[PDB]
Amino acid sequence: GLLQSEELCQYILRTSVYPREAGFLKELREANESHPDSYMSTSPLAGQLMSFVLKLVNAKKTIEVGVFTGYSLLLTALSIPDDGKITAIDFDREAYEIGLPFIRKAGVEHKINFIESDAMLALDNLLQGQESEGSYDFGFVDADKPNYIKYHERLMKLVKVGGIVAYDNTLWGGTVAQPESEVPDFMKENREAVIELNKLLAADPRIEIVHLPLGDGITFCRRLY
Amino acid sequence: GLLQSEELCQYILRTSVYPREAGFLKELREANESHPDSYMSTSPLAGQLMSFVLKLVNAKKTIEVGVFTGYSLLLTALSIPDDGKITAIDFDREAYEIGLPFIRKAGVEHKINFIESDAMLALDNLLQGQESEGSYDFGFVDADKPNYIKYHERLMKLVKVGGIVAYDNTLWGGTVAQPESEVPDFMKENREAVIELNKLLAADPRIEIVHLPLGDGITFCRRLY
Ligand SMILES: Nc1ncnc2c1ncn2[C@@H]1O[C@H](CSCC[C@H](N)C(=O)O)[C@@H](O)[C@H]1O
Ligand SMILES: Nc1ncnc2c1ncn2[C@@H]1O[C@H](CSCC[C@H](N)C(=O)O)[C@@H](O)[C@H]1O
Ligand SMILES: [Ca+2]
Ligand SMILES: [Ca+2]
Ligand SMILES: [Ca+2]
Repeated sequence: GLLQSEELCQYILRTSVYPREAGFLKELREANESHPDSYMSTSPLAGQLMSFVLKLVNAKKTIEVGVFTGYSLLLTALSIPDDGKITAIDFDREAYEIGLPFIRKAGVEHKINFIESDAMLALDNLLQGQESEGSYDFGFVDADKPNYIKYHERLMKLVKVGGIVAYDNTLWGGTVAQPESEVPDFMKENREAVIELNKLLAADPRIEIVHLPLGDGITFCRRLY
Repeated sequence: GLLQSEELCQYILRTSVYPREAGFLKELREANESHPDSYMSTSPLAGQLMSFVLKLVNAKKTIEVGVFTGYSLLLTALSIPDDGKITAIDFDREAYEIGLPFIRKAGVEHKINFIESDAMLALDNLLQGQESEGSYDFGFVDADKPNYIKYHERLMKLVKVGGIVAYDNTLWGGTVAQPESEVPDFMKENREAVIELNKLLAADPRIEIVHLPLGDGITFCRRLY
């Protein structure tokens, strides 16, 4: 992982994360384990900060791009009020169906609008008309990393001024800091994409940011205008 | 408690932290280098999250326990509105005086009430105030680690419902996750103090928490009732 030791990571999770993690999330996280790409599920530690932030801002309307088996989606639904509404976009319905049973048992399916679609199409479609633009309290971008910069353009219209946009995987295995020659071939494409995204966000005068080493790296942005 | 490599840490600092850090904070950081215990100055990355949270909640009235040469104090002062008011407590005025010229250059001394006192004494005097309870938006506890549990008792009374209390050094050099036999003698007292503090915060029904590996570990709490 990103910390000095796996033991340190496990200490944080056991001490402060797992005891406060909803039972349904645990259940989903366990179901997820049987998936061949289980590693894609959102870090429970990153999730804990997402929850904290959602509650701090009393987020009610949110959007998630990249749902997979549903851990961040369920965490978000559990964090927001009973009347909260989430727009959840992914082109993989099969993966969503792995976490859906836990979303149902948790009593929060009513909060979720799952949109099975290419993400760019879905986001641009939402930006037609007036009911979506500037309406979201919080956005989570966790889909295909080479498209993050393009998603940022849309999220910065979808999320209201003063709202939050978070990007996952912004340290990409630590590889973004390493000399390129040390990096396995399979990691290079997203390494490049994430480096470019990080530079963009750090420079963007339209946001305040915090780039955190939680899970695989997560960056929270507040929209200034 | 830190990251897998110095390279990764320096990447985050240079890419996302230092370019957005206030000039006067850098100045203070440089002055701090001359103090024999300079290592006690707050991590700029933890600071960047502190600023983010402070702005997110529109904190105006804050309290800091453990000032040293002033990095977190100045960061807080720059984060809150012009009419913001900070109660800043430390028994070492000499260290405060190292940061004070930068606080003055920044034009924020007027926000700060520096109390040169034992921390528990200052907090208990504050609490004799008939209207002190629930008056603070944000507290930062960064003094002597064996007293963190007692400080929490006080901070839970001083900070408003929905307010935030943060504790620094909640991973104590990573030692909290190591068997005691692998830890230097001089680190053992605070290792145990922080282990117990973390257990207390994790189990406290009055708060929601997030325990983060930024700097030496920082835990943010939100008071629920
Ligand atoms: N162009 C695209 N449009 C929509 N979804 C996409 C996409 N490219 C990749 N994805 C989706 O992005 C997801 C990345 S993994 C998302 C992880 C999820 N947040 C969790 O907590 O489990 C995958 O489910 C994948 O199907
Ligand atoms: N019992 C006590 N009462 C008041 N201050 C105390 C104390 N024990 C330790 N301290 C103070 O706690 C501080 C810890 S270091 C504080 C670091 C500071 N937040 C920064 O960013 O620079 C020291 O300055 C020390 O003098
Ligand atoms: Ca992810
Ligand atoms: Ca002096
Ligand atoms: Ca400290």
